[PDB]
Amino acid sequence: QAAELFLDTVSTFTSYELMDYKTFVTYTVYVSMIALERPDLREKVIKGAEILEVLHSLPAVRQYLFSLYECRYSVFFQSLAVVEQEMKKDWLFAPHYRYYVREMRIHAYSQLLESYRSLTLGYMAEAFGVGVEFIDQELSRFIAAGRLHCKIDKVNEIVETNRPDSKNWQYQETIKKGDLLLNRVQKLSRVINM
Amino acid sequence: AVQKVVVHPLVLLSVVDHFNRIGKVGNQKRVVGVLLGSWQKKVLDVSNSFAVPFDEDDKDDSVWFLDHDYLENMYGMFKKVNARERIVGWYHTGPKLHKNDIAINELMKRYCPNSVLVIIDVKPKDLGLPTEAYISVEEVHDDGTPTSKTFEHVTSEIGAEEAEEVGVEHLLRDIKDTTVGTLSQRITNQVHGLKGLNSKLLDIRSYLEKVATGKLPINHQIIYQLQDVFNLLPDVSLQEFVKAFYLKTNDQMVVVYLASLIRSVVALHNLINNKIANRDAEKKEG
Amino acid sequence: LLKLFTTMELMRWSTLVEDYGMELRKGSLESPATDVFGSTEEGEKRWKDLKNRVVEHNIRIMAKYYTRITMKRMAQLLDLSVDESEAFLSNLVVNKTIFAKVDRLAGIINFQRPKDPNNLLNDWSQKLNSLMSLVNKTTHLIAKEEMIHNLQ
Amino acid sequence: DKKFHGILDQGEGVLIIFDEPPVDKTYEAALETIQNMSKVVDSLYNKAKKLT
Amino acid sequence: TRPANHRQLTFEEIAKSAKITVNEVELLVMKALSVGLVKGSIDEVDKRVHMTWVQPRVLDLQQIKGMKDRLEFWCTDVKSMEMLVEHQAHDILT
Amino acid sequence: GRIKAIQLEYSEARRTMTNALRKAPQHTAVGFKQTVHKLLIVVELLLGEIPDRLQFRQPSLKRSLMPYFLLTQAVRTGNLAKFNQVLDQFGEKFQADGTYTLIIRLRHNVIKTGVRMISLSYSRISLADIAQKLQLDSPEDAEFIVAKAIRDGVIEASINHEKGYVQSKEMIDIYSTREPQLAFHQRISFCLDI
Amino acid sequence: VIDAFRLINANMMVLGHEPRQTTSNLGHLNKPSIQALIHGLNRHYYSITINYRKNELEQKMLLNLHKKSWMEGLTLQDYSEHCKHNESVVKEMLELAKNYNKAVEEEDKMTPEQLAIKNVGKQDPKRHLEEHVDVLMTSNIVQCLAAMLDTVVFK
Repeated sequence: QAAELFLDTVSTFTSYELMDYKTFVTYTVYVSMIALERPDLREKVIKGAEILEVLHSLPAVRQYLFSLYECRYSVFFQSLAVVEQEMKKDWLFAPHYRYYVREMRIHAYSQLLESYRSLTLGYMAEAFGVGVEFIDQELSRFIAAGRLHCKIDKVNEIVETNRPDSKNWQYQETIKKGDLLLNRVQKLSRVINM
Repeated sequence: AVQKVVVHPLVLLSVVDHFNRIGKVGNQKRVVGVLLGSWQKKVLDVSNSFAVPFDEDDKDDSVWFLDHDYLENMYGMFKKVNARERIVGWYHTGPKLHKNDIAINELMKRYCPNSVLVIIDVKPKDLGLPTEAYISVEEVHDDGTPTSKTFEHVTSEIGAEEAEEVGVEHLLRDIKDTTVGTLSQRITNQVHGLKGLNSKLLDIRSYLEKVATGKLPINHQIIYQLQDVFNLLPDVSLQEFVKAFYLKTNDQMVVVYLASLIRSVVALHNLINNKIANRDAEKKEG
Repeated sequence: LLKLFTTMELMRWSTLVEDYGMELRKGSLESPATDVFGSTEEGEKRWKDLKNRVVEHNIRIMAKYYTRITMKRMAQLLDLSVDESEAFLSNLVVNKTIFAKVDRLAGIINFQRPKDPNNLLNDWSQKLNSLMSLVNKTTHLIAKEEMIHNLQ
Repeated sequence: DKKFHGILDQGEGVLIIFDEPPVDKTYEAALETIQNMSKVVDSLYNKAKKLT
Repeated sequence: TRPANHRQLTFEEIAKSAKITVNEVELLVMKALSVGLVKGSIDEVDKRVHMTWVQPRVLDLQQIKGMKDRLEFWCTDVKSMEMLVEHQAHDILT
Repeated sequence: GRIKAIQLEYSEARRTMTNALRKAPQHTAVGFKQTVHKLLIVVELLLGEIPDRLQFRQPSLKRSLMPYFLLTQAVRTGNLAKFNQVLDQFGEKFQADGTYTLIIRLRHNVIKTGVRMISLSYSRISLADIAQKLQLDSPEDAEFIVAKAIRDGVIEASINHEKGYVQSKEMIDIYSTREPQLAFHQRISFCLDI
Repeated sequence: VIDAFRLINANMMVLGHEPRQTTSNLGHLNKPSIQALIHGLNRHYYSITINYRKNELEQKMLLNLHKKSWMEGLTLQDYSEHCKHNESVVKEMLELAKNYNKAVEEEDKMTPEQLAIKNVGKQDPKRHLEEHVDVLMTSNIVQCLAAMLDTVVFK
């Protein structure tokens, strides 16, 4: 919601009372990538005239946004670490500072794995930040979590992608969403009539 | 020819009245008359019928009488009362399509060049519709006989006019599939359809009794259709068809799920709406 | 001309030319033949165009009667090199005339639209309707025969 | 960029192409309806919990 | 001859029974389909020919008895599925 | 609920308690809410389903469930050492609440969950590597539990005894199967019940 | 609506003696219509009770014939179009449900009769939502059931 609302008010920022414009763009760029998909960025924050001009005064944030699009993943993490430490200190973001770093990492992994089919994690260990065991350790946790569609073969050190149809997730959540509502309706029934 | 023939309730009733009016003999005899009606966009409608005298001895079924003058004289009467209705065919109880009713059609072919005969039982105790409508179709072949001329069936259903429906439903006041929803469908098409399928299948089995005791020396054509029937049986449910079924049977369950959940919520709110009502009434009272 | 109607005419351009070389030089009157095909440039173009139509007929007809055809054998029927066969197939597919998806890594090209879940089931629905109607027609033919002559 | 629907196999340089059928709808409508009624039941709590 | 279940006539299995080479059976199947006498599809990857409808022919007096069997095994199956609905749907009836 | 809990009748143990939970008084009886909650989370953990995180944050459950929240940290993570290291820390309170008997039997679950995720995220993992990630302490016994885990249905794919790698089968396209209809029948039957 | 009639003699009214010499409480069962009473009802003509004769042969050959079908039971109703109908109906509940929320807060206010009259110009989601749900459940229950019934009747 924030990305959609903020991006609409990027060109109209009369509320200088909180979060002066220089910080408003950073917030709009910090939440824009975690919110929208790649085709949306092309005409919302990259080609956007208002936002590109402000970044000229900010060297750190500008390299963070364009790193993801330019596929310079090595500089992405170094930029994602500084945003990591800055978000903790910054108010209104510390509560979900851990969520942002973890979610951005998944968004980066899926971006790289989408193109290829059988890339080797030895190749990921260099083009996505140093470490072969880190990518192995980091990837394993995310696959078990249910995101980052890919499946790892250790002996040959190769990760093969898969293409789960957009129904298993859709069905898996329509039951999980239904359960939450269903529990709520059950609790209402017991509230009435003792 | 004609895709379908719709039979109004009045004509259906005027045939039952005809049989009882003359059926004092009791044992058995057909009753034959002349049908009236009109058609549009190649779909016939039959509304009125009058009784034409007709007798025929049982033995040597090549003798029978139908009063042409009575047909012509009376039609002058019916034409005056209603000009729209014109002769369209003939009807006869004739539960078994007696043989001689292929030269009779030639007698009535004069008044209606393309006439249809509708067999409507007067004593029905069964499950199927009591109105079979046949039309005459010609083709000569070297198998059956040198003179070949046979009837071809046209689907028939019981129609309803605005005026007739008022009386028909008033006359019944006996049983109606009230609350026409999942209850009537599970009984008006599912169970009844299975009953009909079994009877038609049983009819095929009865004819196939000729395998042992020959009645007719293998009709040939009947076998041809039966072979095509078997090939058309749905392919065994073991291949990708099974996945397709589940991906669609379950897809229909989601909508049922959503509908039920919405039903519960509305039901729960309804109870709350009512329950707060009497609590408020009771609290003020005492 | 009858070779474009009946038998579905899997044509061999080699046989078509050898059986009909008269339409380029002479015949009974061959008057259109000299103008239509006998020229130098205008007629010659219509020679290539006829081969395209003859190749188009072979490709379309094989589509109706084929589920998957190996690329190599496709060239033999069409009478063009494998590379040329791909070029013509791509031209037809790109213009939305013939449905075909080619897996050139294995030289197999299949003419079957990936069956949809509803289409697979919808066809099953139509099979029942014909089966039910035939059963109704079968019984109604029995009464005309079994219940007519028997009584006699 | 969501222009193609395939992947690149670096093993033999082959561009596999996929169909990727649509989202099929009739699930987002169900999903949004579930959540829209999720707050409708929420509106029912305050009608009963704090009223009856 | 083949039961409707299998109907997977292979290329070799057709050439042998008609005295044709393997590289020629293709023109035979199309010829049969072109006239309209059999229906099916040709798969020249596993060398298989599917058949779905062979034109009906005459059955003297024994294949017709077998046809009776397939109706008895089918009428009894439809019979069972009738009472199943009628018994478990007694409330929803009349 | 507790009677069935101690006798391995877990399936009905969870359903019996949750029904007691919703029928239990809300405003008062706070004392026994903690006890009912404590056993349910332990019964769920043995079953395998992850307990909801909502009731580890309630004002009246924050302190009480801490000895049991840390337990669910080790059980959810496939590693076995964490569970052992969590037992020695809070074993006493398990004694004090008369529930330690049910916890010492969780060692099997800590492996079942880990083997499930490990087989879910990897496709061909060396047999030795399995022990290191699950802290099995040796590769010789890894085969049996991995072999045993296959019988019960914990994981699907087979193993190569000679080569020494555990392979996993690509289980995709779950929608076509009949299980989604079964899940919908359960919700449908009760929803039509209310 | 028939109400068969008959004429009364003018001599009787001149004589003044009431006709029909009622000898049973059978004719005074139907209240004469005020419209008919305005005219010469019980003044120039008297009504006669009208009833009907019905027999099972007539009824069974009319009631069990009017609205019937032969084989429509085992027809799967254009499986491709069936789910499309579901999508349109369900999508209507997405907006219909949202208006339900806005129709619960403003309710339960004073003068419910005022609330009752306030639903005379705008669609009420309470009834509209139920109507769609009713059709949705029956259409799929019938449509789904025919799927398994057919799968056993035919091979």
